[PDB]
Amino acid sequence: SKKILLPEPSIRSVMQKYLEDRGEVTFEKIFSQKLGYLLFRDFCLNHLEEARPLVEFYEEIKKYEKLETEEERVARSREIFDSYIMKELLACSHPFSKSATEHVQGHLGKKQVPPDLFQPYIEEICQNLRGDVFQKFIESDKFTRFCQWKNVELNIHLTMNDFSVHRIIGRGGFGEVYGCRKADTGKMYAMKCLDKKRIKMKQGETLALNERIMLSLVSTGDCPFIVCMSYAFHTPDKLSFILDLMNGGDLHYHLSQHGVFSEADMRFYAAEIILGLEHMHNRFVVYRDLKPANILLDEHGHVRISDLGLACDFSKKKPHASVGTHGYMAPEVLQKGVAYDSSADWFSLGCMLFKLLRGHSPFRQHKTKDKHEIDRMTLTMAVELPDSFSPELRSLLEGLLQRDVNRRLGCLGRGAQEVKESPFFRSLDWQMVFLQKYPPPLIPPTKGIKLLDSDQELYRNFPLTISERWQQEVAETVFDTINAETDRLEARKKAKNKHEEDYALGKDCIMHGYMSKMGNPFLTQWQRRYFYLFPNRLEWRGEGEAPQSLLTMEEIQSVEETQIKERKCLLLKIRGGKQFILQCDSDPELVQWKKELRDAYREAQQLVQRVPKMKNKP
Amino acid sequence: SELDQLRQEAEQLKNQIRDARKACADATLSQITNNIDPVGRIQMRTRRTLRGHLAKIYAMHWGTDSRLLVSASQDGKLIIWDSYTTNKVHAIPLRSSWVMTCAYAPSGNYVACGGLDNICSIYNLKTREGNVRVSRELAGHTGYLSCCRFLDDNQIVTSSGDTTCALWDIETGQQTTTFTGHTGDVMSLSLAPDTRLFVSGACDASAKLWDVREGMCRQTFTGHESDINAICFFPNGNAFATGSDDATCRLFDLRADQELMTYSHDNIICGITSVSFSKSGRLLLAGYDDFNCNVWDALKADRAGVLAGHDNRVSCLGVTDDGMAVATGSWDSFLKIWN
Amino acid sequence: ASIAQARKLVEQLKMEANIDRIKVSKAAADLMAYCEAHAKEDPLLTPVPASENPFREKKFFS
Ligand SMILES: CC1=C(C(=O)Nc2ccc3[nH]ncc3c2)[C@H](c2ccc(F)c(C(=O)NCc3nccc4ccccc34)c2)NC(=O)N1
Ligand SMILES: [Mg+2]
Repeated sequence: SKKILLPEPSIRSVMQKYLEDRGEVTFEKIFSQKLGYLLFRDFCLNHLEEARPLVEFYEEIKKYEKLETEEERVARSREIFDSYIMKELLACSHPFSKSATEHVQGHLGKKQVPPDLFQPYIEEICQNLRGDVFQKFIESDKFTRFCQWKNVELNIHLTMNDFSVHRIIGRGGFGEVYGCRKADTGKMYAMKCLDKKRIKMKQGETLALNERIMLSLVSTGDCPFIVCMSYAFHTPDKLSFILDLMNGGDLHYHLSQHGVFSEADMRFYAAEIILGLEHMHNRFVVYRDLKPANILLDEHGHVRISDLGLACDFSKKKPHASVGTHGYMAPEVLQKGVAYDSSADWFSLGCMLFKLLRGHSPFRQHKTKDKHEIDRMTLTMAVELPDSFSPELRSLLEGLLQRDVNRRLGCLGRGAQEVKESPFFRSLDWQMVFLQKYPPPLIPPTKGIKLLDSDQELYRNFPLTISERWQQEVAETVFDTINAETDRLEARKKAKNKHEEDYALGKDCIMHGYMSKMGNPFLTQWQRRYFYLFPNRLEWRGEGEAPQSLLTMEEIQSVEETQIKERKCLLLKIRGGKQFILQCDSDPELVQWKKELRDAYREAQQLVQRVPKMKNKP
Repeated sequence: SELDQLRQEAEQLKNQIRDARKACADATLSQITNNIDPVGRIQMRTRRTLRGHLAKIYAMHWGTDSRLLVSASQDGKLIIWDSYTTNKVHAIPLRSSWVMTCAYAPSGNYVACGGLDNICSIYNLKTREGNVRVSRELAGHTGYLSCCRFLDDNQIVTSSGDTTCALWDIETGQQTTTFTGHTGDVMSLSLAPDTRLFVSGACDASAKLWDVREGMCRQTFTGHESDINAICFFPNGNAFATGSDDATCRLFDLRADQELMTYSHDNIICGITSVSFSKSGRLLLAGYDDFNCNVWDALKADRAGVLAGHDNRVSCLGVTDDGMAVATGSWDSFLKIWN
Repeated sequence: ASIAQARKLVEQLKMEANIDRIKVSKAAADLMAYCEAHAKEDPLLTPVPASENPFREKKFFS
């Protein structure tokens, strides 16, 4: 049941047209997808000796950009050069512009090895791989496999039933978060479940639809320091997000258990958080809610930023509204009709960090539980800081807690880069921060409301999948396995037909593939036949037989999408009042057959009309 | 001016050519045959059915051996049937779906077909391993192929919606001669029996007589009110019948250069789709668009018989070189044979 | 439209006008002639019984 099954290669006829229809079959579009790259790569190395060396090079180049030092580089760059550039010059089979080749040669003998040494080479490898080598790859059956995985992706519909749910590990006013495994591929995730009822009663439909859009904005790029989304979906009572799993609990809790943090410990958290902000801020997103309860730990102690409901997009219109958590919101935030951009988080970063050192927010003094007290203390009062702090730590907090935007560290035209080069962080090497290499300081262990179809329209375009995420999730688990198991199940059947002849070859067949027509509905009879669409007729067959039925384009009156058992079908209306219904094995199949049958009959009918012998004479 | 004299001359030449003919109208064929005995009723029954085509049948043609024939269908196939036994000697899947016509080379060795692909394709019937290769794809026409007939295994004459017909050297695929002249899509064509002449009927509501070897039009007969869907020589080579969309058939004599006889009734309004004489030329079989073939007495022009059977248009028919049987294709996806 | 077209057409019509026609009665007579001369060898006209007719009740073929 619960593992992935790939469709049969027959699916190639259909998907390839589905993609060609969308300009999705470029070299450029396929290379940039994890699964594509993988399949493409297999192809070149193992199946096509002409291009093996071209990719090997591409990769050997790739690894060289991760290499940490200049002594690791100059060492590697000679080897790479010696092995992939030089040797080929001597046999005159090095097809790359000499401007590229001497751009490298010049720097090697002059010992200057930045990570972008070989950047004109990448480019030119891609020019060499595009089109012609790419062509033999489409014709190759690695591209068959690509269409197979692609069909799965484009047919993802999730329900609560695709994951096994575990312990509740999060609570808020509007729902809760559970940990969970996705059966499909075995991956552990968080599942956030907002309840629509609790939403309507509390009027928060925006501040939830927002949280999703925002997670879309951010979840590409693989950030180690934000809690990201791989999927969203819903059921009638619940919205649901599949999120990165963080089972260390938040800082707001861990603060109380540990008590205040040292500067050194605090530095760590602040570091990660910065990078987390950076990512957001490049994608033109202000978080706004920044505080200890919105920062979670993983099992190892590393942290991430979570819950982007208040985060908004300044990419088009800046915000003016006073929306954040009292005690962390900046001055410019507080005053209505006063706009603000990324600037705002840096102030909050400030306040949060005071809080990890000190027990309380900087402005929450006198244990005050009243708001208008801090409102005013933050805007009016400049900020006073324990002389227990070191001075470079002051240098930082002073900069961050500037009430003036023009004087605030983080806001002065270089965004986060400034903050990172505060002297408070002088001891750190941020490549290592980002590879999470620094050891972390702490290592853990009623209603009477109704729901109108006016509200399901509210949550219409909510289901979503981040493709880059799905392909990764897959890539790092089952992809290699499943390709093997399939490779076997297909190699049985091809070896076994030895029925070999292929009916679509040598002809003018548009498209072919499986679908199940409907016999007697009352018997839930669905014959599953192989169909062939020709320009004037739609033939289909069972087994051990060439097509022995068909339906002509000229007798088709209309094609419509219709649900039967809420399981969406194609309904064709025939000339003599008759009806013909087909269910195809996936969303994109349906879409394509609906297009192609529509185009097919429309044209054929109009073409026939113009031929006396074939036309009708009423 | 230059054209207006040439238009003037064409008009006063048609008037002249009209009178040349009126000068030979001393008698009607009807008068001339008023004395001979009727043929009576002709009852013909369905000796065979040929099922196998999955869709409309558009054309058929007997092999000269009066046994084999080729059919061509909306189902994108040629079948060659053993008429005696209903046995598909060959199914032949085509490369375009849009076939409209087919022919059986008199030798038995090739068949030809074509349609909206605008090409006549020669299929070879027994090669090296007795497989069914395509031998040529006579491309040259710029409109749908409407009919085609082999002269022998080396030459073939086609007709087309490009308003022309043409002669081909199969060997080199060369369009040897072309017969411009018609002013409307050309529809059926028929080879004289000596094979140095042939006639063609078209949508300009004319038939034309052509000299194969000279590549010119000898004569032009007119007087149908609408498209001419089909055409066939009287066996002696001196006259031909045409069937039209206007619900009539018409016999034309070559030598008197004119119409001799009209075959029609008030009851019949549907158009004609195919024609063929019996062996002696006494019977004119025509296929209609109401699902009947009507049989006509050629010499008298009374309706002598009907071949009722098919449930949709009769697209095509032919009589066998020996005279034994009539074949008939339809839109109902069958051929049927009748004595 | 074109001068050379009008010309070719006229040449055709001349060609078509100068042929030797014959009295309708002659050609008609000649047809009726043919039709008798061969009514003997035409199976659809003179019904030739089942033994010689490859279709009727038969099954014995190459
Ligand atoms: C980070 C965090 C919570 C939380 O734990 N979230 C969370 C997210 C991803 C995770 N991955 N692994 C663990 C994990 C945990 C928790 C929490 C857990 C579940 C919830 F449903 C809500 C919640 O409903 N918050 C309020 C809220 N959420 C969404 C839309 C809203 C709209 C209007 C008003 C309030 C809204 C809050 N309370 C909180 O203060 N912050
Ligand atoms: Mg504001």
